[PDB]
Amino acid sequence: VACTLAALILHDDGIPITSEKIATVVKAAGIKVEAYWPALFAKLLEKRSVDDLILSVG
Amino acid sequence: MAIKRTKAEKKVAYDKKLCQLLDEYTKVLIAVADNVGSNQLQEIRKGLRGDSIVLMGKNTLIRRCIKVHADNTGNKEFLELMPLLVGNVGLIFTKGDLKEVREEVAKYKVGAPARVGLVAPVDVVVPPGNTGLDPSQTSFFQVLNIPTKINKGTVEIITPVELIKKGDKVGSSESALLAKLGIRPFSYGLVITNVYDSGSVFSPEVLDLTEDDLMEKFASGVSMVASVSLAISYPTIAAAPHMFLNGYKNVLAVAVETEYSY
Amino acid sequence: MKFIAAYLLAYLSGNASPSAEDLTSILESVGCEIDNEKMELMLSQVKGKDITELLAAGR
Amino acid sequence: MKFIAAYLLAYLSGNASPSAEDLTSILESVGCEIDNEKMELMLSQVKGKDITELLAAGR
Amino acid sequence: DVFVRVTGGEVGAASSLAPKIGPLGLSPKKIGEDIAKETAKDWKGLRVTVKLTVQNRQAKVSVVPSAAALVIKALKEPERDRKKVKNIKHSGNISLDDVIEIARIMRNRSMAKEMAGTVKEILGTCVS
RNA sequence: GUUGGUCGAUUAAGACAGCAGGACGGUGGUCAUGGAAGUCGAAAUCCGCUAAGGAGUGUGUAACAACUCACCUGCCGAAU
Repeated sequence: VACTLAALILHDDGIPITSEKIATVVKAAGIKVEAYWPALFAKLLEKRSVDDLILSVG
Repeated sequence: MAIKRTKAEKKVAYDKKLCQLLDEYTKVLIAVADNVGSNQLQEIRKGLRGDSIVLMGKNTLIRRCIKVHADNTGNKEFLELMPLLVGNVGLIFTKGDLKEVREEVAKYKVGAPARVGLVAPVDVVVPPGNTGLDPSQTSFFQVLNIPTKINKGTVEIITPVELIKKGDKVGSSESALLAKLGIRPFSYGLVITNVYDSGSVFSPEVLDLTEDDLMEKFASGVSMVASVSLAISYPTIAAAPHMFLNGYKNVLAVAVETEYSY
Repeated sequence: MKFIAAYLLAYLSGNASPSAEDLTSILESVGCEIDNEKMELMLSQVKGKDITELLAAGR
Repeated sequence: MKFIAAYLLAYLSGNASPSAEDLTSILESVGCEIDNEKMELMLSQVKGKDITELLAAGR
Repeated sequence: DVFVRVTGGEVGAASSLAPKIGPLGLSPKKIGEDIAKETAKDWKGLRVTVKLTVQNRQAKVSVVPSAAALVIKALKEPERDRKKVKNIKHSGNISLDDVIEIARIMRNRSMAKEMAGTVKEILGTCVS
């Protein structure tokens, strides 16, 4: 997903995953922005330890 | 030439010759023709010549500032990292891209034994088998770390071993004995030290063609997406099958750990 | 890394990664400077590779 | 998550997950309010997808 | 390497393979069989300069108009031009038609580069 | 020897010494003929790529060769 990878780069840089930051990255890729999805994902992914999740999965 | 003498071997006039070709072409590439002998050099140059042609230059060559100034680019003393010029070296201009030119020289290299007082560009190694030499100074082999013994009245190499390491100078004795054996350990041609193409300075890491390493990073990046996609509950295009399996894990977990029938 | 992620985004979105249009744009949007020398190497892998094989592989 | 639990549970009974009847209802019993935008996506997912293959596969 | 010379179609020649060594450095009449079939091209005429290449227990020359073979043969003149560029001794002036085809075959056997190089040609290692 | 001069050259567009590298191809379209890309020998002289590499100073394979130096680079930093 374009949205998931857009979040992933922000985490690596140490810049917070919020609606403003994620949305602009999606535009840069050249895939159209659809209104609910960058905001919804940013809200949802917040307060989740992505680091532990990466290292699990069985 | 017919003007054999010291008298003019022109300066400012031949400076202009170098200038015009630089202005014409996108790529100025600097590769070391020092390593190559002249007869050998022509063979490498012949393939490159079809694209756009090469000209070799003296100390007028290092005066790259004036050449750059005439056009607009930035491949001179200042803006390029260092002019890398060596003895009997020219600047090779070619239509072929930075990746392509690397391939062009590398594919067509001509073998030659290594040369005295030059540092060996690669490891030089000796094969097992008869040397082809009659009994003589068997001592000379042993000094170089070419193992030898007399069997059947002849000098023969008992086992392969590495004669000399990279960055170490080639002996006078070493060059002679390698040539007799038929070992030509480096294959010679225009080693590319740096490339300038299209406003960019490209170091040899760009030119190479390893990768395999970069494939691993690709797989790692995708794996981070997949792991995130499991937890989140977000039925976008990739994440829609993955999230379902998270719910399946909860059902599966009780059944496997217990022995409970549902 | 910064560099791996930039073309990774392009592939997932379904866009190609050329130099100026997308590859430079993505990393700059994050606020990190893309290195001109390195970026061409990254771009090169996408060309002439069947990228779906890499997508399938997890590491 | 909140969202995953509701639509998955409906599938076990063989029920569809529409808005009011089942999909919101499971969260409401807990005392949790479902987000309207997120709820819409869960509803959409079950429609037009062959659900049985996803269930069958182990992870 | 000691060369050795040949006149077309000869084999085993005593005058050529005895006092100049038996080529291969041993085994006379090894060169003699291979050379005869190879160098039978134009008429046997004046002696052909062939320059020797040596292989693993074989001597053979491949003559396939290598520059050296052509030299005396092309003019077809038994004397010489000697002190040239002023007063040629013979009147054997080879034509342009023979010259271009003779030159071209050399220009694949001598490590030659350019096609366009045959224009540039001649002056010093020819007419002089 | 040392001194100041004179007339020409070459020189910061990096010359000149000394290392280290290169010193090839058009080419043995040709004459000594047994033979000689320059080379036991002889009248001869320009290109390709050029910044370079003599249609040749020698070392030499009775051939090729690389080697030498004369020609120029890398090193060199001021005169020669």
